[PDB]
Amino acid sequence: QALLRILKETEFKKIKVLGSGAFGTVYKGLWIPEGEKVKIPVAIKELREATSPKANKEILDEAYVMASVDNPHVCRLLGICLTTVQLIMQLMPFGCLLDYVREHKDNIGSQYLLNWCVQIAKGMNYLEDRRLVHRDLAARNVLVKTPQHVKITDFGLAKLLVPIKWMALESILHRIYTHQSDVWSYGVTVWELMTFGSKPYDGIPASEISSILEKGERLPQPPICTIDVYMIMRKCWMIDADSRPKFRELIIEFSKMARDPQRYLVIQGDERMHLPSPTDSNFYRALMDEE
Amino acid sequence: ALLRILKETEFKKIKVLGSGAFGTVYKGLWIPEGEKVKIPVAIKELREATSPKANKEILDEAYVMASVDNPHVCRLLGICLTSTVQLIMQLMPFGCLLDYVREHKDNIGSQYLLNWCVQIAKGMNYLEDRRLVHRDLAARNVLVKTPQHVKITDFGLAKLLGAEEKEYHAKVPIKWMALESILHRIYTHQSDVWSYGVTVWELMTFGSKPYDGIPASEISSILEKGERLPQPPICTIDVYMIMRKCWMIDADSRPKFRELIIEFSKMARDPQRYLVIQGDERMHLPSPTDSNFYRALMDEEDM
Ligand SMILES: CSc1nc(-c2ccnc(NC(C)=O)c2)c(-c2cccc(NC(=O)c3cccc4c3NC(=O)c3ccccc3N4)c2)[nH]1
Repeated sequence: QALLRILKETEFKKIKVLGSGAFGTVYKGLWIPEGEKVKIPVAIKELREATSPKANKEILDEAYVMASVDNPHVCRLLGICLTTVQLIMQLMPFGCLLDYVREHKDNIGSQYLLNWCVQIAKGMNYLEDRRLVHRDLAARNVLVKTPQHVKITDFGLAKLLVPIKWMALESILHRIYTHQSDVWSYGVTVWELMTFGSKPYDGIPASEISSILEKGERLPQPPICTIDVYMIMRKCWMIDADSRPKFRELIIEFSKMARDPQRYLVIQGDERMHLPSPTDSNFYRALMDEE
Repeated sequence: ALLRILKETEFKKIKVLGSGAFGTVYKGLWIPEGEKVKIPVAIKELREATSPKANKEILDEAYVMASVDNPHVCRLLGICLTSTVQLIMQLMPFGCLLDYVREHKDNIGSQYLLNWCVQIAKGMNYLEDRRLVHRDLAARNVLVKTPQHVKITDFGLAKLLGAEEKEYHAKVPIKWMALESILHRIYTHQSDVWSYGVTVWELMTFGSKPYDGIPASEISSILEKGERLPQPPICTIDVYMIMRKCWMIDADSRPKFRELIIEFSKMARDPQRYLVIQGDERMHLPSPTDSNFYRALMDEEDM
């Protein structure tokens, strides 16, 4: 309850737009704490359709759970303004991972890609441990805090609100959403990362996707992926939800691959491709990522 | 690895924030190599050094400034050794504590004031434990990360830059320095406790100027004659007594920072018994909701 700060329209303002969607619009904004002469940058999501006070009470009820996620790889809702639903969180200068890997296409070392896989599996394992089903995991829903530090956002938004190309078969046919359907989605998100942001099933129309999944077609092996990595993606997309890896197992498998990334990803340029470096990491961290 | 050497090409000064005797502070933007993002930072471009020092001696002293690891001391993050010496640190949008107590004059609750004394003493007690001496502690060299959280800054810069001889009579923080330091240029952890006493007096007077109307060149003499700063109106004698012990001529009789931490922590637990402030019961103490929001937004540091 003290993890979510209820804001009033007069103590913050939107300053510039960053991104949009069906959900709502994303703004860089400024928080002006009462009685102070400072303007603190925030990110703000304004939802598309406002609604009644009864719907606001439902949103606030869910916002109290979102405010309670404490994990380095999941975004925490910080504040809310009920006008008309504005969600406030920490501003990330880097935007979303999908855009990041498109902008940096073919310029990303194997070390980063697998660390992002690890971190996203950690974030999803956390949600599962908290009994939260995301229902829309995708590269567009992972935000970049620093190139070394990514965070899942917008878990539960699909519920309070249709990405068919990311959904488990059982979720298309029967609107069944579990943590194991989130594992199917995780697999599509790793595919996104490994193709530097390609659209999944980019020909196929969404209404025909369930058809080809039953025929046993799956997204193809991305050029840079060794068979080891494509094996893991293919398990994420088995028909029997319970045959799919657990998020805890994905952390372990991807963590082992990230101790030797050039073995599992074959990337032209990789040896001299930028990695972390303790000096830069301390720097990013001290400047803007002390968590 | 604790200190990033920067090239001039990867940052830019954007707006000046304020000027001191040691240099001017700018808000600037870092641009990491290979990225299209601008990361806000603070840049202090240093004034000319009197002691004329080699680029390497600087580096050896910047590495020590980069090693301070404490919630209540600012760490040097990076350095540019070009035509000037430019220090890069994390941007503190609130500015310094001196400006802040001036701006919120008579609008600050005793719980805040005493908590700031705790945190500053915790900051100095860490530097003592590392066997480091600040030399220029003052309200102007305490930064506000959040109203709940202050940090000592500019550590090391007094050693770094030195001072011409004429500056010792008119820079040299004469009115904050122990008598030994003014006379013999001794600097110890106990002369730091003198500056801390003055710093505390700055806070309790909401930023008044110490010994206002006395020329700095005569501070020497009045201290020997036994004049000290007067009791600020909001201080009970408990608080004033501690400040007076900090200014004893005998450096060994002044309190230790570790003792100051306990004493002020105790006063912090019953703050209306030790500071008398009109309307203190209507002063904002920060609710857990508010503190959590500051911390998650701007202050994710350890404690
Ligand atoms: C995908 S695009 C994007 N980018 C950003 C962003 C953020 C920071 N910096 C940047 N920087 C740059 C340069 O772009 C961008 C944001 C954003 C901005 C503000 C807030 C939020 N999220 C939340 O509040 C939130 C947090 C947790 C879970 C959910 C959340 N939301 C919901 O609606 C929701 C509603 C009901 C039930 C569940 C929900 N789920 C997301 N969105």
